[PDB]
Amino acid sequence: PVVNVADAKGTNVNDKVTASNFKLEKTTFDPNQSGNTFMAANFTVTDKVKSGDYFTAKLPDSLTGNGDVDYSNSNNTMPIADIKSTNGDVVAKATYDILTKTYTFVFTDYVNNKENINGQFSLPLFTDRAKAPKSGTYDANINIADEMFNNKITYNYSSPIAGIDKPNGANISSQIIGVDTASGQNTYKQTVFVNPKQRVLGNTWVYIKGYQDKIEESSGKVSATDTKLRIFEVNDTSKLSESYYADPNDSNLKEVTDQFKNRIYYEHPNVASIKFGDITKTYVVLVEGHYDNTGKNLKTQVIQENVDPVTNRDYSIFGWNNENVVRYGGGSADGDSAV
Amino acid sequence: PVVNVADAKGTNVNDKVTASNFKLEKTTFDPNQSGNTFMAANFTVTDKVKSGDYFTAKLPDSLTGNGDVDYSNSNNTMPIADIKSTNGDVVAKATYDILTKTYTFVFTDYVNNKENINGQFSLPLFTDRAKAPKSGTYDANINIADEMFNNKITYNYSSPIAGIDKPNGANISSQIIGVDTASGQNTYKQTVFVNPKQRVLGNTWVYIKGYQDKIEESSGKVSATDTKLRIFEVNDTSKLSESYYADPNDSNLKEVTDQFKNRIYYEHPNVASIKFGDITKTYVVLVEGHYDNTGKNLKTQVIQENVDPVTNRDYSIFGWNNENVVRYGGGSADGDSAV
Ligand SMILES: [Mg+2]
Ligand SMILES: [Mg+2]
Ligand SMILES: [Mg+2]
Ligand SMILES: [Mg+2]
Repeated sequence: PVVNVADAKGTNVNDKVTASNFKLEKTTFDPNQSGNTFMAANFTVTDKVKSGDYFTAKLPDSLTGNGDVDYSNSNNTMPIADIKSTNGDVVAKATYDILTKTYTFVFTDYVNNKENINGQFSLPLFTDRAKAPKSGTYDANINIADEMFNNKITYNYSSPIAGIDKPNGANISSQIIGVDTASGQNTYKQTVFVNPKQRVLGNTWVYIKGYQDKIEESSGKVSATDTKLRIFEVNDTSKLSESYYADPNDSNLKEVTDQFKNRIYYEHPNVASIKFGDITKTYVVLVEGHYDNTGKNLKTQVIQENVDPVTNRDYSIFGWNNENVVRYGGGSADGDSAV
Repeated sequence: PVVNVADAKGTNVNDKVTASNFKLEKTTFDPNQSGNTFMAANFTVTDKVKSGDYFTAKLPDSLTGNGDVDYSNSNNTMPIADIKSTNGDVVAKATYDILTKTYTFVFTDYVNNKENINGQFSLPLFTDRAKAPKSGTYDANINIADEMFNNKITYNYSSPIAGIDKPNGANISSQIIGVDTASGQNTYKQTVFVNPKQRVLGNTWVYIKGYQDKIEESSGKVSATDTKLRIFEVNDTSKLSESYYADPNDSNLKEVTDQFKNRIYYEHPNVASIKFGDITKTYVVLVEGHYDNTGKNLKTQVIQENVDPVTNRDYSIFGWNNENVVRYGGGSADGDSAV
């Protein structure tokens, strides 16, 4: 069904581009607390190039260019600030391919009959919650125009394992690891860890709220129509990530969603209630919800409540907050050509 | 020397654009603690327009589109995310004029033979530290395509008047109210309030550091060549702004910079030392410095130290931190046309 694709286009000119003066803002941070970094580099075009010629930058397993901003509803492509000339003309158009973690800078006409083309650029960088699942240090070697710039980044993820300091106190945690702020659909992906302490909890209930204290302060929309939940039993809690990334097809997870057919209730506005009952294992709840158009930050709160299995007393409750900005500067407009 | 200018261009088409569904993220915040807001609106083109036609948005006295990001070294013009089509083509180019607090959206060719052009856009909004000097509520009425959208914003500026809780304890405050992250010059504007408590301080010294604890953690560059200081005596401290905006030509300020010819020392790396001596009035120090290219956040720390005028004892010292991000995604490149 056709032939080669290797982005042939106006041909790759990484062989005519030299990156230098590579800098990283910081090499240690906590992605669970808005922690992220930045990169900057200089680049000079060593030979004559044309409009349509392009050079690239590739990210290693440990990094992503989009972070918690989901672009799956945008062809899995992330728009990037272009490199501009003093006049303001675009010297090159920038785009980030989520799948190949590759940045593509395509030169415009400005490059036609020009020499000594020299400049610089900086880009935001984040953790790859899926490939850097645990806290620790990773190689973060970056490739710019077929040149390597070695780095080492340390991720100190705030631990997902948290709760009341009591032998069998309530304990739950969460993190919104995906927010679509560009497509217009306004979706978000959130991972919830119920009982990551692996304690024995009686008559436990979990609440996933689309707000924290004031419903009007959050854009979150949690309802039977706006929210989709999938529940999994964790076999080995220590194999559970600290970045909250959780693949529904993970072998360490046993999906028990069906068993919860009638254990999920939408009793109160913007609140999904889950009846877990007596449990001893850790559970993962994969949330796929939406937020409104008020532009308010997406604020969520997960609560876990329970009593002692044996005495049905010794009540305990624990809560965890989440908050992601939904802001997406710019605008969108579309019209139809006249008949 | 010529004629009219009123941005004639491809003519103003505000008369063919209707804004609606106006929303403000929040109406109350603290600009001294990263407090700012956002606006969003829908817009439809009511008549046929061409490439080059443009509509505008005007901000009231209480707001600015740039905030603490200085654009004076960029023709006092602020680049703004364009309005894109599904295809990704630019429906309109956006630009913000700092001077006239006006946003100009210029339609491209995409608009030529099109109808039902409909869309939306959102923009960051900040306080006008100069026109909303004091904490309180102001009218924040915004004009979009010759249509008004009334608002009321309340600014709770963290008070500049702070220091040791002692009849004559050290007391100082500051705020970086201007950072140039686009031109390449890397300048910053910081206002310092020395003794805003109007206490009587003996043998007082003030230190303006371009870092906080670790010199390597900040991009700040404070030195005889990188820093320029102007010192003013405050006549009525209550007339002093809470947003830290301080015009050197303000009537409430008496410049005593010359008198400090030999009272300013650069003894320690990244630290400017000022010998005030015995003082009772409040002083304003206008700082014009630079930061390096490490991309590190601009972190500063101002310290005030003193003893009791009468006993030359009862030592006191107070410090104040500042921190602004220097990050400016994107890139710059320039070449020369070949001979
Ligand atoms: Mg190369
Ligand atoms: Mg257990
Ligand atoms: Mg109009
Ligand atoms: Mg006094």
